[PDB]
Amino acid sequence: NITEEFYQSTCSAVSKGYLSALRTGWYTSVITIELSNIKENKCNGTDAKVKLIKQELDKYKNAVTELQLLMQFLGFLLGVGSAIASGVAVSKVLHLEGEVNKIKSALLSTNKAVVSLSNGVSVLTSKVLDLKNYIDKQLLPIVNKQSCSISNIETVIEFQQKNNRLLEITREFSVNAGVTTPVSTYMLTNSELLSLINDMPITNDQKKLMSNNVQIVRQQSYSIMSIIKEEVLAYVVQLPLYGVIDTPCWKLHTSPLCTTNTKEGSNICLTRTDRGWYCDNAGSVSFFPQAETCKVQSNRVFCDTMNSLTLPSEVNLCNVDIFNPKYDCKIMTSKTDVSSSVITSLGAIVSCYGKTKCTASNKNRGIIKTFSNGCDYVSNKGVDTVSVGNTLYYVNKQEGKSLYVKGEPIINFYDPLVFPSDEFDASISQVNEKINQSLAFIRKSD
Amino acid sequence: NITEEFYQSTCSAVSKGYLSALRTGWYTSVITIELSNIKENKCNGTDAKVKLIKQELDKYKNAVTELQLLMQFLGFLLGVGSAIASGVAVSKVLHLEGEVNKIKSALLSTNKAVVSLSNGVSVLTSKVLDLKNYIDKQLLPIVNKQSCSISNIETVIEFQQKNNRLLEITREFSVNAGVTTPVSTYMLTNSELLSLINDMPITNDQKKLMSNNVQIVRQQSYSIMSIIKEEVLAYVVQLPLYGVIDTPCWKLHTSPLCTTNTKEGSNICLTRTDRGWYCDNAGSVSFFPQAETCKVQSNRVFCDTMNSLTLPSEVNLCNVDIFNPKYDCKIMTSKTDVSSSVITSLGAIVSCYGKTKCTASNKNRGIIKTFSNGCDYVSNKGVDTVSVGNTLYYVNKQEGKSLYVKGEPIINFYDPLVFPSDEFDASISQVNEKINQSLAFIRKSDEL
Amino acid sequence: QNITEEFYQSTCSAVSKGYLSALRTGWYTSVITIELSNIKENKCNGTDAKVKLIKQELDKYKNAVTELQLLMQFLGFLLGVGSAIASGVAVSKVLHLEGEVNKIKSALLSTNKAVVSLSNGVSVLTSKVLDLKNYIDKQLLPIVNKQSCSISNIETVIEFQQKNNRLLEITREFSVNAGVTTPVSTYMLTNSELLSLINDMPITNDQKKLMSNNVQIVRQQSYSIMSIIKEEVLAYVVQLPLYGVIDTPCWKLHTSPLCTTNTKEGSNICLTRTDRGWYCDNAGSVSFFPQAETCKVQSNRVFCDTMNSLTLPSEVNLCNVDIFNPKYDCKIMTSKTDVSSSVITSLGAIVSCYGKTKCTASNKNRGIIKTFSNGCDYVSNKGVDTVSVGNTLYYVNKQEGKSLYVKGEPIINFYDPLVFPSDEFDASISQVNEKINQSLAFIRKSDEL
Ligand SMILES: [Zn+2]
Ligand SMILES: [Zn+2]
Ligand SMILES: [Zn+2]
Repeated sequence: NITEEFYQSTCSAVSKGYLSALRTGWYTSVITIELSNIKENKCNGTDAKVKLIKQELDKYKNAVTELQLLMQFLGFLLGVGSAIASGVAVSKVLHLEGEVNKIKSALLSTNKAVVSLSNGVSVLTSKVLDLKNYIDKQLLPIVNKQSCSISNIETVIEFQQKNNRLLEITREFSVNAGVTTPVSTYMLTNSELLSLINDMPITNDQKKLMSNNVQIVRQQSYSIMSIIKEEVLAYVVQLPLYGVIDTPCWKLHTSPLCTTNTKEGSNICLTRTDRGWYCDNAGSVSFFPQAETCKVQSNRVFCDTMNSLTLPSEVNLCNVDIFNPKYDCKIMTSKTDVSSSVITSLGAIVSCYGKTKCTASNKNRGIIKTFSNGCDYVSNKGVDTVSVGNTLYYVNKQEGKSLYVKGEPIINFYDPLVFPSDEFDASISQVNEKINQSLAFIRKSD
Repeated sequence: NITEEFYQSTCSAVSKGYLSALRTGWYTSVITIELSNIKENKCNGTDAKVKLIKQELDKYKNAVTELQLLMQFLGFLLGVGSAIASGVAVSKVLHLEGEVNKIKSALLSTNKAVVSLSNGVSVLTSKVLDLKNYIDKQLLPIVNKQSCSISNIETVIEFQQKNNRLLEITREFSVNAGVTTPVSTYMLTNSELLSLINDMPITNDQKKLMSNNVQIVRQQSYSIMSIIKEEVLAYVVQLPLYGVIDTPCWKLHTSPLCTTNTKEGSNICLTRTDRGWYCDNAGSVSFFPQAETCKVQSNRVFCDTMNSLTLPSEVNLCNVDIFNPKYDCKIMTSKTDVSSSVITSLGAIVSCYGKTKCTASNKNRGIIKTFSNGCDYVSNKGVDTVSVGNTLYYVNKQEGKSLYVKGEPIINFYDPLVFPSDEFDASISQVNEKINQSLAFIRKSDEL
Repeated sequence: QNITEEFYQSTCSAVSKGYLSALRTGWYTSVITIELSNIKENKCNGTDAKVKLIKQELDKYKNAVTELQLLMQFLGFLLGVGSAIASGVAVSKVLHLEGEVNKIKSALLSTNKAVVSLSNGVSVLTSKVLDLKNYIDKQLLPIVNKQSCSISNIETVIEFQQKNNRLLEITREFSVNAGVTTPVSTYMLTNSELLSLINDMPITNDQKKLMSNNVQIVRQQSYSIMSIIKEEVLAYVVQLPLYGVIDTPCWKLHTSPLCTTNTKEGSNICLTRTDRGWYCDNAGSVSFFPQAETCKVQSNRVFCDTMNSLTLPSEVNLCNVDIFNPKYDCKIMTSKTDVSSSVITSLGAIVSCYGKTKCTASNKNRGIIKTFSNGCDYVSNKGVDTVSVGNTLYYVNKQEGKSLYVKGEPIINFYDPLVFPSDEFDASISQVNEKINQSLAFIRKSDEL
């Protein structure tokens, strides 16, 4: 499964076992709730049974009215999308004349139908709740039969269950301005969402993937309010569809790499800034700089190409030889020699500088390693916690073998006299350019 | 309505049709809920009916006890406010010297009153729910009368219905350390919120705006737990008051602009960094750099002046002539020749460099444009998606005319040999000055 | 009543000193178990409303069980990367092993609290907070099979949905969060359950009293991790904060940009301290929190997380009293961006007013009572209620406490605008002096030659 390599030379680590599930595009469905506009109830009197049904009908009638009022490091390199552009684009089409009537007619006999909208796009539609028929054909008839003092108390409770979902939906949208993420259990129950996946135009491998991770799918989905014309409430559900699946993926962890002299100043530091998730797709490598935004379950990675850059395969060369000519690896430089630790998939990188106390501890044995100054690594095999200064990090206990690639720290090849100490997004070649400009200009004057 | 102007020379676009709704200050109201403190019911029984009221009384009593325990790019330029300082200042006034009795007696005859507090501040107070009369004078008498075994299952259900709102209010406060935003429908029902707007000392133009956008109003509001002394639960509701309405607003979109030469390295880049929302305000320009925090409904923009800078009107010149001397436009420079796209209101900016495949497609026609190297623009008229590398962007489909301003790319005026390639918040004049300073060391020393 | 604040005109910053520490230093993990019966498919034919509710509820419960089974299967950049739930998950991984539940299940059959040693050697406390099995299997279903699914008394169905309700919310929270919840809700751990868990935690009475009086903050620093529902047990891990540093001095540093105040629109020079945030001394060094948002304040106590800190030498305070001191090189950033702004402190407001901006401080009764000139100034929250900087209206904190004005000449006046390096995001006073010295030498040495 998962493995890990720590490169001592550039103070970074690569975890390799993972598999992709990249969100590549969107699927939009139209969800409808058929609900009825009720005429004024003539049930006077405060008989205890009566007050409950009148109160419940009133909660429903207000909820409809409430709904009517409501309808009226390198992250900076990424670029700016519009998360709900697709679903909103579908939502606006539903406003056109007799589009609801088409949807309404399509779901008249079943609860699922494919409708060709006026713009030509065919979308799945679902009737997930039928309060129109329940109220008009079961509840109100029982009220007239029993003259509003219901003999059988269970029918009012049967209504209260049906009505709660419409009340929770109207409560959520009252607070979200009609666009929510993740999509709630009231908007789409778990069984409904699983059912939409079976009917989506994707391979069984994709259907099986989504069905086994509905909670991830749910979190990557949007719920867009659309209309309440006629007797219908309609909102668009925007689902992620994963167009790239099961390609190899790897995560890069990076930490500052500094010289190890104890004197307070005069230390110089260097950090790889390309930390994040890498997944090769379609002959290229997709890079996700904010690895927090990617969600991992088992050994499969769900990222979103909205948060990616599309890079040449040669990026991989930065891990093995940072100075290679084929790709200019991104680095940052400073004189701030602060101690910290980065917990990786299968261990921990410890950048220990200055006078910091740095230790690795076992749950049973106590402290079992004290670090020297510099960037080092420890496997999660014998180690349970790592303590850097006053910070105690627990280590990941995911199983897998890690291997330490010894090497001379890269920072030793720079002398502090010509080293450019404020560069936030420089490269291997860019630092050399500033060194040669600085090494010639100072030398030439003498 | 809305329009959009794309400037090819500086690789940016401006969306212009919008109208402002700026949060300018706060309005604080006190919401009170009347509660009865219940003593431990000495009600034993293994009847399913009795167990139901006992569970409900216990659920209510714990909520009271739960509430009792509760008593004890250019974003960095912005500056730091204290969001709920106004509401907290009101809440603190409620803890001292029995101020609740004043509210409690003021709300004795109606459910709405204006109270002048110890500090002199007059605040609206509202009694939104009277659970005391139900519990102490209808329910518990029935319990002691029928020896805790309620005959009618409806009496227990009415209780759990009456009891429900207090339980959710206490839930929200339990999970948010007594400060919630947005303000929920349990905190303030939709009908209650519309009524408070009518009672606020603001214009009908302000009242009409808030009333038609409660879902935004709720999102810009805070609900602050204050006290539960003397059979009263009180919390402060902090509502936004919109002091600037209907002034022109425009959003600036920017993307990196790089040279298009074939050499893989040695390419140069330049990006405008003042992206964000600008709303003309009181003779100046209020700038909101983090456009996520602003909310747009139809063609109306709700922003928060807490997240703004107040700038001279001359800011606008960065859109028309970036090199003018009167205002120093902010930029960043690099050699990081990466491809990306920025989706605008009415189209998409495509920054396509290197060997990346960049295309814009229509839902019916397929691919309809292949982009060349450089920063270009596309209207959302015929285009539905834009694809940059392995990233597929859907374009915004709002109607409006977008307009293309031809121009020579600004970055071509620099030679790559003296270009300062790592400037994170530089300006037009600051970059010119570092080249000018670097041009001096060469000319005077070399010809020497 | 020990909260105070000092404003340093010299470097346009302010320090709030009265506070007390409560740092999360590590984690305590317990396993919470709920006893469940797996309900097999009911054979209820009939459309009587009573049957309709019973069947509706039984299917509602079965969905939750099925749903839960699906679940088993400035200076922030310097901080470093933790794994927040690595500890809780490590416990959760062990519970997946064959028959680890039986160890748990037998330990809690006679009481509701027991310590179980797992396969990996870890002894962890386990708690049974709810027994839904006995109601369903020995009270509800027997009545169903006896009365041929036609329930006589509607009270038993309302009894059921109430018994069933908590498990339904627990499964909802997990279903929407991919099995990891924070803060830990009252459905995950009721208020009395948590207070009881605190008593059994391996901590001092100072720690128990601290956590017991701030459960709502404890909840905000806790995680709840779904693990298993095998063989009539639902188990999830609750990850609780244990506060290893308590009642040590803490102070908040507020900083603002400091610029020259000349009338010329351009050509101004600026300078800002970047070490704003919360500071707490603990083990003879100073734990620094640059992201003051992650720290929560209740009255005079600061709840922070050592995961979001840097550990710095005690010499950091030297930056507050004499920024040019030799023992620590204070971090600052430099710019030419002459923008007006305001930073509200604990006991007042810093007003950095530059250019032509209208800057004002007002009282609720008197109206406008002070207009600021160009430069860095300060105002106490005593007489002042609001502060207006340009078109932004700031309300000031009204916490009681004395603030004091440390008069001094702004540091920015000691630099000449001609040699000032104006693009530095994390340089130091000495690093900038060195850039002045390298540039002052090239100009001085060239004139001699
Ligand atoms: Zn940890
Ligand atoms: Zn030029
Ligand atoms: Zn129990």
